[PDB]
Amino acid sequence: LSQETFSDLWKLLPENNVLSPLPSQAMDDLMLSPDDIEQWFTEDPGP
Amino acid sequence: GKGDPKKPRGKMSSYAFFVQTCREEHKKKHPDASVNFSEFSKKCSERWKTMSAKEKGKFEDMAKADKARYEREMKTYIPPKGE
Repeated sequence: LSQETFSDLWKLLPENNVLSPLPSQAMDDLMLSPDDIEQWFTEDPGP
Repeated sequence: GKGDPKKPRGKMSSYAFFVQTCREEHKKKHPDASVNFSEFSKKCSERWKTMSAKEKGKFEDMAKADKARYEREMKTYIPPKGE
């Protein structure tokens, strides 16, 4: 393409460079996702 | 259904380690306590972003150490119904 700087202009958005799948369904799934974490994240006898 | 529901801590980024160490430290002191997922994760999210590179890099460094430890066990790990 001919856009050397032009394709960069919009990347002033809050990004991490976009290398990570960002959860859109919940913010409590942002860091510690339940699937793996529940083994250690919490130690409960049952729901 | 990859599963692997018995993995180690993980290769999680420093971001999750921030929540990880904080949520755990509280749970270690208080075995009677837990946290609210939506609450604690949001508080950590906002707080993390506003921290300095020194602090973020600290969690990043710890993550690197756990990542390598993960790799070590990863080789000796057999995926249960790991499709």
